[PDB]
Amino acid sequence: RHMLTYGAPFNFPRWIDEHAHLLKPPVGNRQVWQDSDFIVTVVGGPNHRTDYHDDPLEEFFYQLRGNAYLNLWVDGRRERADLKEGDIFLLPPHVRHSPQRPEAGSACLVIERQRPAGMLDGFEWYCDACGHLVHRVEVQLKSIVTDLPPLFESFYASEDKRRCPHCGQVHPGRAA
Amino acid sequence: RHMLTYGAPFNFPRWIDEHAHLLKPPVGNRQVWQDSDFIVTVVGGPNHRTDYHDDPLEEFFYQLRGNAYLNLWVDGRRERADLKEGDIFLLPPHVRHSPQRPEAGSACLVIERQRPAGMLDGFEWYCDACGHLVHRVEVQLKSIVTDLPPLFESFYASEDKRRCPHCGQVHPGRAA
Ligand SMILES: Nc1c(O)cccc1C(=O)O
Ligand SMILES: Nc1c(O)cccc1C(=O)O
Ligand SMILES: [Fe+2]
Ligand SMILES: [Fe+2]
Ligand SMILES: [Fe+3]
Ligand SMILES: [Fe+3]
Ligand SMILES: [O]
Ligand SMILES: [O]
Repeated sequence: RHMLTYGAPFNFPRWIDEHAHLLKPPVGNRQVWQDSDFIVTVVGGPNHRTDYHDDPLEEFFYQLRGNAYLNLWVDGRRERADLKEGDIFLLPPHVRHSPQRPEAGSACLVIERQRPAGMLDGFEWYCDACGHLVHRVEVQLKSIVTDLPPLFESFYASEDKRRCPHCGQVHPGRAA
Repeated sequence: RHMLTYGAPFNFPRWIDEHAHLLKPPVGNRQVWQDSDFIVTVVGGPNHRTDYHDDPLEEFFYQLRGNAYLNLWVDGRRERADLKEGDIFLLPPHVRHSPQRPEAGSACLVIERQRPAGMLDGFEWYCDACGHLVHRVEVQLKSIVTDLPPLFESFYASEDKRRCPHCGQVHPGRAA
């Protein structure tokens, strides 16, 4: 039996309202419950990003407020999947995805799983000129909010990491 | 890389509207995507039930439409956790819970995980007179919609299974 480790139910719209100032730059996402198997986050905007995420497990999306879209690699081709207000979406493992969240006040429920030891997440960048993989970092992810920054920053700070090994074009880095 | 196995995003309110006739007796719940790790269901009403679920993994709740409540066993005592319209809630593993969904047209998003082989779900009934455990079935759950019925029915059909081993009171069975 036992204890309601994660607290009682609570009103989600009110919660999103009250954390609105973190669903903006420079924070943008916010985890609901700590130390749980289900990683439950609300992601706001605006945030554009240049990395593609390779998640070894599924990701559930429910775009509660406003609109966003996912840049994908599907079947070897760049595709866009729109997250219009009201949309839900389940992403299979390892589909590369780059969330674009251009609207302020937007809010997306994203649910993922804690990765077991040895199951790594990948973060990738691709050449705008030729489309080859430019750089990949693999990470044992412990914090969907926190392990990402230093990894993006070390890509941004390194012309070496950003240099396409197929055509030599140096990826632009922080912004597309 | 690869394929959007689960299809493209789609409008969730419209989906719930169109499956409304299954979010009623005798169906009541409806799984969104098949053969996925995340088991994503919408549960409507009315449905009252007498069993407590012992889930070996977490359960996420988002009560989108209308109100419901969870009869719980918390710290050895009967407790009620209300799922008011708008509430989200994360249930820890093995907290015994009996969802009560009295409103027609209600709709709750419930997300769970596929149980790995050997990780069993329990379904339990407790004596209204003395509170002792009356009957427990453990099951390797493959279908959150479908493995439950025959299990509830075999409890309902058996005075033996329904007989409290502490005080001899025969549990009422189908309805409280
Ligand atoms: N999909 C995301 C992820 O895995 C981590 C952080 C944010 C997102 C997102 O949808 O923006
Ligand atoms: N929590 C539930 C479960 O695990 C299975 C089916 C339905 C529910 C519910 O919330 O009603
Ligand atoms: Fe290139
Ligand atoms: Fe009893
Ligand atoms: Fe991701
Ligand atoms: Fe349950
Ligand atoms: O992501
Ligand atoms: O449940």
